Amino acid sequence: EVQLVESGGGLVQPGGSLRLSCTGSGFTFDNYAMHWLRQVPGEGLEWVSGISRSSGDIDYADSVKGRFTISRDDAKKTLSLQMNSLRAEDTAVYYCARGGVGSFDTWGQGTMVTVSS
Amino acid sequence: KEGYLVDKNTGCKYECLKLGDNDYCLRECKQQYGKGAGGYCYAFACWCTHLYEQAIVWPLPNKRC
Amino acid sequence: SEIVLTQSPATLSVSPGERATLSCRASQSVRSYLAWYQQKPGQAPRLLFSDASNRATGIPARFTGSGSGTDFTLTISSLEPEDFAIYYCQQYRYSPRTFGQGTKVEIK
Repeated sequence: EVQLVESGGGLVQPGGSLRLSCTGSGFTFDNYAMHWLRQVPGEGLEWVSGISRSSGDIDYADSVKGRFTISRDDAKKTLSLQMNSLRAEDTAVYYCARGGVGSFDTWGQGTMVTVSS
Repeated sequence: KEGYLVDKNTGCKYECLKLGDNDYCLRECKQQYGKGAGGYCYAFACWCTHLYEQAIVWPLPNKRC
Repeated sequence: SEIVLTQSPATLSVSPGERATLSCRASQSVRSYLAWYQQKPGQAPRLLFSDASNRATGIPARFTGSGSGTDFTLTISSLEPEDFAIYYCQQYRYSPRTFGQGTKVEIK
């Protein structure tokens, strides 16, 4: 079955950095756009960043532009998100998700990211 | 002719990130249908334009995504 | 200015076997570019429908999505216990892509 597994989450202080990784199994990873979304515990969903097949098209939510960098390694079937200059409001569960051409059709279980002093 | 770009093997549309003018869709559409094709990002899918009338676009008759 | 999705009611108290009707209203037309997600307690979101009415794989027949333009609904014909969850709509006609605040479907 199509599965996504996030890693790299944890606790950092404001200004800190984390690198999230997502590994996909059970589908042809390089045939899909891949995304990061996040959810503050008890709250709603927010799209964070996404990358097309071939890394040909890349975008970020306005609130993370200039701070986050997304990349993929198709050979490894991995997606990465380098998150620099982290802020308190970046605290959330981060999900990797497979793109469903507008929607997000498969979600990982998520990894908690806490930014606190 | 116009239509969604389609993966001839999987039957899937090609997803894009930046709505509207989109060089990814442009180049993918040209790569598939030829140098005369246009293309842009619509509802986060690549929509090709200026295709020859016989061009096969989404969806594929044989293969569902 | 981004698309606002208003989901009502915020909470829907219903009994098993009963029928649930969830509403998603968009601040302006999103044509048919609307998805629905279910999020059960202690789990990640799960896609139910895309393009307003297109069933994702493994979604039971008792679930149906409908609507276009600005008014969408998710209908569950006969609630099973596992159907008690939060449900989100999400538009993708425009950027940024936006979600509704969710409707919690809970026991009566």
